[PDB]
Amino acid sequence: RHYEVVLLVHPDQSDQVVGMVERYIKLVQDNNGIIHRLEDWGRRQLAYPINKIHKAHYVLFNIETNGETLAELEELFRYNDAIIRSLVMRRDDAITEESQLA
Amino acid sequence: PIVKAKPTSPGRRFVEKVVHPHLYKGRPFAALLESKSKTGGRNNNGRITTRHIGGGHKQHYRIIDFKRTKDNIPATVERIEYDPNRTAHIALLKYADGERRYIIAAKKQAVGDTVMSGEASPIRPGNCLPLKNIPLGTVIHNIELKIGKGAQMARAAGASVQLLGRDGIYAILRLRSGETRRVHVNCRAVIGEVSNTENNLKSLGKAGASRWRGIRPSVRGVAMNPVDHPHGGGEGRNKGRHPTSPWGQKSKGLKTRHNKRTDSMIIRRAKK
Amino acid sequence: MLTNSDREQIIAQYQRGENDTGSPEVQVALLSARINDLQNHFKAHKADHHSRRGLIRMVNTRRKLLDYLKGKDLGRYTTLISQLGL
Amino acid sequence: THIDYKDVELLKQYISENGKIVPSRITGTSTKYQRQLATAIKQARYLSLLPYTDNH
RNA sequence: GAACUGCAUCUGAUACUGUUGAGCUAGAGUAUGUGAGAGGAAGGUAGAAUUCCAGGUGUAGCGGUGAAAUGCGUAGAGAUCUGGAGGAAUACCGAUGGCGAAGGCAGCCUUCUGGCAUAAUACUGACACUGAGGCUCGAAAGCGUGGGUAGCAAACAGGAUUAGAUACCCUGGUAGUCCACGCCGUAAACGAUGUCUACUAGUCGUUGGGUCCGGACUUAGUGACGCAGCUAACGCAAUAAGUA
RNA sequence: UUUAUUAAAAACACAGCACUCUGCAAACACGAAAGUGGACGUAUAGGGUGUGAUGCCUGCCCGGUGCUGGAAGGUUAAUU
Repeated sequence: RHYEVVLLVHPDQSDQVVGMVERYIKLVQDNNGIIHRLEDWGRRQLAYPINKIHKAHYVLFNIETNGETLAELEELFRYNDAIIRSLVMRRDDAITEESQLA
Repeated sequence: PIVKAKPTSPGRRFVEKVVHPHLYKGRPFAALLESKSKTGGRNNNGRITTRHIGGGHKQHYRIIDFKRTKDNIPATVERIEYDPNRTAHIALLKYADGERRYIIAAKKQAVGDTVMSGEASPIRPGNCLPLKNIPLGTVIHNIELKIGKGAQMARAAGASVQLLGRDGIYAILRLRSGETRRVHVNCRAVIGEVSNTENNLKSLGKAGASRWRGIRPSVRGVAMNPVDHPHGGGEGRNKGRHPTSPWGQKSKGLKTRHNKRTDSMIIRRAKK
Repeated sequence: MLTNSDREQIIAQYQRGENDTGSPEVQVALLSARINDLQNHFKAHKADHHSRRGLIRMVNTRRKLLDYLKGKDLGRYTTLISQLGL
Repeated sequence: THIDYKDVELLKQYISENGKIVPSRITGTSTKYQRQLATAIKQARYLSLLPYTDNH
């Protein structure tokens, strides 16, 4: 099952935004999952403030995994507390083309 | 769950018993047991200081680990036992070194799963963590009040606490009393609500069942003579006076808390 | 659900002829597999009446095909229900 | 051809000045693509790529 | 005499019905690919807004009405700014639009899951329709138990209006509305139109497909008209209330 | 269950219901205090009060007296 997950991380943790990305990569790939796309939209300006901040780091990684690793990933996103938003969508196929936001 | 008895006797017509097939049918772990004689509600003067206590079944004390200081050594849940000393179920923990303890069992805690104590523990039911390491909004139980003393709050069956937030070295907890209060962030808590959530759905059925639990009958003040109780007296039924205890303290609405040294720990209470 | 692979496994097991996939045997076997698999869904979702409507229709269709097959050839019907535990 | 929620620059000309979705009787879009556009706009609003209203 | 439409038993016929053997694919289904959808169930989450709590600014009104008054406010309201709590609903999109057997179903995401629509090929070979009883589901209100409780609001309290006003209007306000699990089994539960077939001028929209050359044809819906026909009339008219 | 020894009951208790208190060194109770009971319990717990299985239910009144909250103003102790 292919999933497209967009993470929305605090600007105060943009330095560790890379480390958490590789941690999630390792978790996905250690469960025989595939990581098809990994972009980094950088410090985007929010259209409305989230938790009092106006700028935040966007990272979209189109991964391919199973339900159990998806649950593990979702719990990690819930408990990270550096991620202020997460959008996990399901895709019928795998997307590798460069997105319009990068 | 709750099982009604058939009305095959008038003393059975309203018995609704709490039934748990999944809890141990055998005897408790003998090394964690202490003798405990009944008190009759009498203090060291031999005086009744707490009324309606007496009789009931002999029961041992199960030594409960309320402190959970075997940190970083995993334990497996050997069994879930009935405890006559509380309304919650207890879990026999078997540590990696082989030491066995009893803890309060969480609702989502089954035989076989692994529990952890310390600060680097997963947020799973039965794990004991300092309140600074528990994410906000997690449902917790067995709250420590003084650092290192052991759990005192949210221990009864079904007991849960909302971990609302933080201000400095304090965690803000909403208790099931409708009370929001501060607790030091170094105090510990256990993840999840407490087992035996349907404890309060039970119906004893008959007077003898209350006697089995060591409770003596209760005689209303209005049924006495005035020499026994402020409500005593009267030709026929009559109250006459504002409701009050036998010692003359009013019992409808009058507040009785008097503790200034802890008054700063309490954010607020709820109104309903 | 049932995957394409296990659906084809059931089809192959109950083929009366080559790649028929339409006889009462294969139809009843596929319906039986789908019902036994949907039991898992309806044990966790008891109030799913809109899905239960379709499952009941599956049961009705299997009953119609079993009665038709019994009236057609009784040996085939008694063999099929013995294989499927019905 | 196709429409996604990461086409924010495309979604801008289908959102109003105050963040409201513009109706089909104005834009002229088909029912199917209008449904997809509404879904993508709602997703972008969640991801804070577009504003819900113009006064948050 | 005729009749006694009747019954019985033999004989003959096989068009139809009944019972049977074999075969067929056009009704009904299966496998395979795509597609649309507020279909259902369980979780999570977002943003606007209300209410409340606590502060800053500030001062004499606010609120409400046809006018008023009750109410709130000098113990500092209302307004404005900043924080916090909580519940409920999901603006725009939005559409005689869609999905569902009806009842119904709208933020977004995931998980489980039903039906439908569509192309071609292969397959089964009448497996069909309807259906007394029976069962299932079934708005809202209501009921039981346990939660929750912002807004709204039966009851209720007050203020008006009035001859009166157990109302309409105003200020409040509890059940209920929300959740879980069970009842209840009723609605102008309506298209006041049972289900399923086939056939019968046409014209213009629209939703989901398909095939051709921006159009044309065809499909399953969903609408507006309009012949024949039908109707007491109104009207219905391929989504019949026509012909069976 | 009860008036041992003139009253056994419709009285008391009772399972159940409700209100209210109590965040733990709990409230509450014994005690001069230490020390205790509550309880090696922890708000699904513990105390007080009323009512008394269950079924259907439980209307109106906050003027009085209590209780809860509030503090603008009036009055007000020792002290100075």
